[PDB]
Amino acid sequence: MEIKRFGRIREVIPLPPLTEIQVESYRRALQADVPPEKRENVGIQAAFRETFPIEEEDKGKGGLVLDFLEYRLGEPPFPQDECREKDLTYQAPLYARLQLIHKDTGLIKEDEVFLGHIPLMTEDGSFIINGADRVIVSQIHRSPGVYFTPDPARPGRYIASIIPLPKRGPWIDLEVEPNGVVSMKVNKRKFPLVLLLRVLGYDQETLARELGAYGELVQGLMDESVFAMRPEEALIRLFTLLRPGDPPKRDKAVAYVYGLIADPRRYDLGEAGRYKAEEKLGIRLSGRTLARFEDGEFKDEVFLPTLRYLFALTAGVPGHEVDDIDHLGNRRIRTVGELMTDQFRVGLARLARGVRERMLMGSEDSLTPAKLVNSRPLEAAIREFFSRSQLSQFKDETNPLSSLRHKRRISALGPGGLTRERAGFDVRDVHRTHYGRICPVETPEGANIGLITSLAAYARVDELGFIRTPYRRVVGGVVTDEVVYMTATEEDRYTIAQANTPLEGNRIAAERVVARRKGEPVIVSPEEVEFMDVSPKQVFSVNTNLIPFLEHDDANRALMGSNMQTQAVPLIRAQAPVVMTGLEERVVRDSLAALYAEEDGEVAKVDGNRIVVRYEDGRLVEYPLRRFYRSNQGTALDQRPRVVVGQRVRKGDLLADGPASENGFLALGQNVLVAIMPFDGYNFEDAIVISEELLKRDFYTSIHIERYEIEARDTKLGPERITRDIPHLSEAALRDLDEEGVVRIGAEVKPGDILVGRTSFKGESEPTPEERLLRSIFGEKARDVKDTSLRVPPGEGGIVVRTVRLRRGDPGVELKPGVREVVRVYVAQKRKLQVGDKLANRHGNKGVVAKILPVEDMPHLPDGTPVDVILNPLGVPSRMNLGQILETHLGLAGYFLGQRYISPIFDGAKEPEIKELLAQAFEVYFGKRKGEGFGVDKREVEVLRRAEKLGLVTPGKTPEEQLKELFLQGKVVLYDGRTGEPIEGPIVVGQMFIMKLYHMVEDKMHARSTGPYSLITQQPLGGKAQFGGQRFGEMEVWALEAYGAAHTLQEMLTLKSDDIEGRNAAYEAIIKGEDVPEPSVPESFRVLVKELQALALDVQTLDEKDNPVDIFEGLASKR
Amino acid sequence: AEPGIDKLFGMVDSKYRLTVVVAKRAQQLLRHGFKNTVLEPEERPKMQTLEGLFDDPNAVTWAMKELLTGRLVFGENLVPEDRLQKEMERLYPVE
DNA sequence: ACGCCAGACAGGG
RNA sequence: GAGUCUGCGGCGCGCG
DNA sequence: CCCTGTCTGGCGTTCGCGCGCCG
Ligand SMILES: Nc1ncnc2c1ncn2[C@@H]1O[C@H](COP(=O)(O)CP(=O)(O)OP(=O)(O)O)[C@@H](O)[C@H]1O
Repeated sequence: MEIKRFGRIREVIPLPPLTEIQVESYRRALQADVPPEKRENVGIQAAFRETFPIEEEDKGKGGLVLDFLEYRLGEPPFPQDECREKDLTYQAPLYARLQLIHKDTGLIKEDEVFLGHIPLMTEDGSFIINGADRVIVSQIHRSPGVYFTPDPARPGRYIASIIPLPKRGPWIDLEVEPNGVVSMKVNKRKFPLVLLLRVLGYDQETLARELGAYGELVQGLMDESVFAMRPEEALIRLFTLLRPGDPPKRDKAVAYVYGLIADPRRYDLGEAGRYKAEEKLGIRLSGRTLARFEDGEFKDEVFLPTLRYLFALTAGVPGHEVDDIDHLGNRRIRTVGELMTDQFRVGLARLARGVRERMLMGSEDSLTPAKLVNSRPLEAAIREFFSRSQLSQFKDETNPLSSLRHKRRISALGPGGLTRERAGFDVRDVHRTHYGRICPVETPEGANIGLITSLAAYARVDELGFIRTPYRRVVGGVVTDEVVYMTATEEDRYTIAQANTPLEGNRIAAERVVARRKGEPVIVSPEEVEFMDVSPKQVFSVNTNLIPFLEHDDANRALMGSNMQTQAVPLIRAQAPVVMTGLEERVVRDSLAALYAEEDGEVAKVDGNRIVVRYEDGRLVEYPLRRFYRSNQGTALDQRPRVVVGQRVRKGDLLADGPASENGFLALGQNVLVAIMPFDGYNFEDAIVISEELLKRDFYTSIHIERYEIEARDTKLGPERITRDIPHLSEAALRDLDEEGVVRIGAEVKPGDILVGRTSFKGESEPTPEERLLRSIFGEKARDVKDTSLRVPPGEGGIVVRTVRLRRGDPGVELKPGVREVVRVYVAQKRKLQVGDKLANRHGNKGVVAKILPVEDMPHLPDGTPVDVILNPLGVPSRMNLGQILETHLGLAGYFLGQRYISPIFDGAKEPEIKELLAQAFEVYFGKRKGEGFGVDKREVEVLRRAEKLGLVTPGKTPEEQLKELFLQGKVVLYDGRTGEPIEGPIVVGQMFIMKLYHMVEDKMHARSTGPYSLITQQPLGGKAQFGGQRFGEMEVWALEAYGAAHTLQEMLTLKSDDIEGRNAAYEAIIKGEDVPEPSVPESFRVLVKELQALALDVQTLDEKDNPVDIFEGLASKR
Repeated sequence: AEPGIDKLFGMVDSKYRLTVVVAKRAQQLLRHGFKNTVLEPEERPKMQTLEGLFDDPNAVTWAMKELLTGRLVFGENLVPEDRLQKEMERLYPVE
C-alpha cells in the first residue's frame, strides 16, 4: 500500500513529548537523579530548605539550629510488577542528612532518618499507588500579582486587588467610597489604605501630591488625619485592628510575614511575579515580594503602585487597565510536581510543628534522632494526597491514546482552595489564549464540563505554568524557521498571522493577509506581520488531531469524535484507519504501546515472550513482552512481535506492536467498506447495521481479562479454610477445581462454576435445632461448615488463565488483618462483535448494531464484493459533519487503488484532487471489467436512466463515460442482494474507518427478580451477583399516577420494594400461583415515622373517628 | 392492540372503572376455581404449545373476553358485599 | 457561586 | 424443614 | 410611632447507570 500526504505547510518543529509535562515536572520536582551539587534546587530540595533551618530561640532554653545537608533517595523497596501483583505502593525511600546545633559545645549529626516513602513515576508518565496505575492531572488558577478590576454592583469606579499565594498570607483590596470613607481589606474589615502607607513611611502630604497630582481620589486617603499624624504608632494601631486580643508590643514580628519570607512567594526572584508587575502595574520590586527586615523599617514598592493604578484605572487612559482573566497570560497551570511539593511542604510544617514541642521535651543534648523527628505526619500527608486527593483517578487506557489524553486534560477543580464547582461561567468558557495551550473540544460533555480540557498539540509548559504556544518569527516580509514559545501575555503585544498565508519561502505572498492582534481578527499588511502561527495542529489537542477532515465537521460533533477515541477497545486484529491525520505513529510511540529498537542491529531470538536483539555495538538485549496483562480497565495488553529471526533493524523500529497497533500505527477499530444508504429499519436515525462477514474474519473482536479475588478470613467461629471440599452436593462441579482448592489453569469456567473453594462456619454463635434433626436423619456426621465458595457471578466467565495464592508464610506481601490467605483467579474470554455493541467513526456518527445480516443478501457491488456496513443517510443532514462523507469518497479510491493517504487538518486533500484519484480508481474498477470480458448490465443501464433523469450524469454520453462521471461523484451502482435488482439511483460507498467502543458493565444488562435489601432503608439493592433493582423516580410515579394505574403504583411502593411482610408473602403467593395478599405498611413509612419520632415530633396514624390505628403491628406497645 | 378495547371502553361509564371490573373478575376467576366462566364450549380462550389455554394461562385475558360478551354484570352495588363470596364457594368446585 | 423568597431592623417624616 | 452476612459517605471519570 | 427601603438570612440547583478507590 502507498501513502500520499496532501497539505503542505512546513511543519517547523516536532510535537513535544506528549508526556513531557508529567515527566519533566516530576524530574525537576525531585532532582534526586543528580547529586545535591547540581544547581536545580526547586521542588523537594526547595521545600526542604524552606522549612529546614528551624530557629527556636528563647522560652526557657533554646538556640536550636537544625540544618539540611543533602537529600538522597535511591533504593526502591520492591519493583513495579511486584507492586501490582501484591497490593503495593511503588515508592522510593528518602533520607537526607541532618545535624542539630547547640548553644553549648556540641553538634550531633544523625545522618539518616527514613521519613516518608514518596511514589515514583513510570517511564511512560503514570504511577502505581496501590495495585492500580494512577495519574496526576494538572490544574489552573489565577497566578500571584496585583490587578484592578471594575466595581461589583455600582457602575461608578473600580477597586484594586493584591494577590499573595500561599493561602496563608493576606488578600488586599483598595476601594474608595468618598462620603467619608476609604477601604483597604486584609482579611475582611476595612481600615484605611493609608493607615498602612503611613506605617511604611508614606505621609499624607507627599503621598497625595505625587499619586494624586493627576487624580482626585487622593481626598479619601488624607481623610482620617487623626491616625495619620503618628508613624510607628500606626504599626501598633493596625495590630490592634486585627482581632484576638494580642500584646500591643511586637517590634516587627507580624510585619515580617507580609513582608519577606513565607506568605508572599519564593517564586524565583525576577520573572515569577515581577513579570506581572513591570508590564501590568508599578515599576520595581525590592526583594522577591514586598520584602525587608534590615532596619525594622519596611519598604513596599508594591502597596502604593496597586492603588496608583486604581487611581489610574478609575480616572483615564494611562493605558486601558481591564484585565481579561482568561487571557492565559494570567491564569496559571499547576503541574504534578507543584501539587506534590505543596503537600510535601504541608507535611513538613506538620512535622516541624511536633518537633518544636520536643525541643523542650528532650532532657539534655542527646535529642537529634528520635527526639526531633516523627515520620507520622509526613507519611499520612503525602499518602493522603496520592490516595484520597479528589484529583487522582483510573488511567483511561482504552488505547494508549486514551491515557495520554487523560494525562494532559486541564482542570480547575482541585485542592478545593482554588476553584469550587457551582462557581465559574467565566472560567468554563474557552478563553482566547487557550490557543495551543488547552483543547477547546477535549472538554467532556456532562455536568463536569469546561473545567476539564486536554492541552493542544505543540503546547508545552515552559518554566512556570504558562502554556506557551509555538509561534515563528517573521522579520519584515520574511518568515523564519525559528520559533518562540510565547507567554500568553507577550502574545498580545504582537501582530501574529495564520499559517494559511501564501508563502514562497521567507516571503509573504499577499498584501492583504490575515493576522490577529489581540483576540481580534485583523487584516494586516505583510510589513506589519511580526509573527506567524506554527501550524494548524497546535490549535487543537492530540486526541483531536486524530480526526481526518476535522475542517468539515461541526466543532460540537467533533468533540464526540475525540471522546469516542478515548473509549476505543483493543481489537485482536488492529487496523490503522484507511485515512489518517498524521499523529497515529506519534501516539503509539510517545505513548509506550509498541517496543522500539534502541540501536541498529540484527535479531537473534523471536519468541512469543521475548525478542533478543543483537546490536552492532557487540551487545545483545533480551526484550520481554508483556504477554497478557490486566489493564486497570480490564483490557488486554500484549506486545505482538512483528520482526522475524535474524533481521537488521533500523534505530527506532517497531520490534513488537503495542496493545492496539497494526504496524507502528495507532489502531482502534478497522477500515471497512461501507454503503451509505437506508435499509428497512435496521439502521435507524442513530442506529446502524453490520455484515456477518465481518465476524467471519475476526474483524471486530477484542480481549477482556478479569481479576476475581477471594480471601480466607479468620472468624472467631473458626478459620475459613481453602480446600477442594465443597460440603454439600457434587463432584461434577469439582473437576475444574483440580489442584486442592485452586482451579486448574486453562479451564473453561462458565457462569456459576467454582473458581475457588472456601469453608466458613454456619451460624453467628449457635448451631441450629431444626437443622440438627435434618443432619441426623440422613447422616448426623455432616461437616457443620457452610458452603461459602467464590462462584462465577451471573453474567459470564471464560477460561482460567492465571491463579495466585498467598498462604501462611508470606514472602514479602501485605496480608490484611483477619485475612488468613487470599486467592486471585484471572479469567479471560473472547468477545465477538454483536448486536448490543456500539461503534463510531472519528467524525461523530455514533451508533449501535441493530442487525447482523448474512452476506447472502446485503447490498453487493456489480462485482461480487459485498458491503460491510450500511450507514443511515438521515443521520448526517441535521448533524453537520460532511467530513465523513469525504472520508468515504477518498476511501473508495484507496480500495481499488490499493493505497492509504494522509489528509492534514485544514491543509489536506481537496475535492478536485479526490475526484482525480477516483478517476484512477475507475480504471482499476471498470478497466479490469472491460478486459475480463464483460460490459454493462440491464441493471447498470436502468439505474443510469433514472440517474440522468435525476441530474447526476450529462444526458447523451456513453454508459462507459457516464458511469465514470457517476463514480467521480463518489457513488456506484449496487444491487439489492436480496432480489438481485439494483438500487434505483447511485449510492456512494467507500472505505470508512470505524471503531468499537468500550463495553462497560453498563452494557452487560441487569434483570432482578428477588435479592438483597438495604440495612437501614428496606429498599432492594444488589452489587456482586444480585443485579439490584431499578429506580422508579417521582417522574415515573407521576406517569402511573396519570394513568389509573392504582395498584400498579401501590405494588411499586409496597410489594416490590419496601413492604417487608408484603414482599415475603408476595413471593410465596406467586410460588403457589395464588393471588398476592393485601399490602402491609411500607418499612419506609415506618422508618420515617420513627426518624420523625427521633425528633420531638410525634406522628400518629388515626381511625375513622380521630382515634389510633397501628402501623407498627405490635412492637410499639411496651414490654 | 387488545381485543375490542374500544367496545369495552364504551361498555363502561369511566375508563378506570373497566379496569377495576376486569381485574376483580380475573381475581374471582382464579380464587373460587378457574372454571368460574360463562362461555367455555365452542370458541373460547386458547394457547398453542398444545391447546392448553383452556385451563389456566392468563386470568384477565378471559375476564375481558367475557365482559366483551353481554353475560356479566358490573355495578356499584349489585349484590351485598359478604353474601356473594358465600354463594360463590357453594356453587363453584375446583379449590 | 447565583437566584429567589421572606424578613427583620433602621432611617426620614 | 436452608438463610446469614456483606456492599456506607464522599470523591474522580464515562453514557444518553 | 408609621411606611419605605436595604441589607440580611435561609434553600435549591435533572435523572438513572458503570467502574474504581478509600477509612
Ligand atoms: N445533561 C443531560 N441531562 C439529561 N439528559 C441528557 C443530557 N444530555 C443528554 N441527555 C438526554 O439524552 C438524549 C441525548 O440527546 P439526543 O439523542 O441528541 C436527543 P435529540 O433531541 O433527539 O437530538 P437529535 O435529534 O440530534 O437526535 C436527550 O434526549 C436527553 O434526553
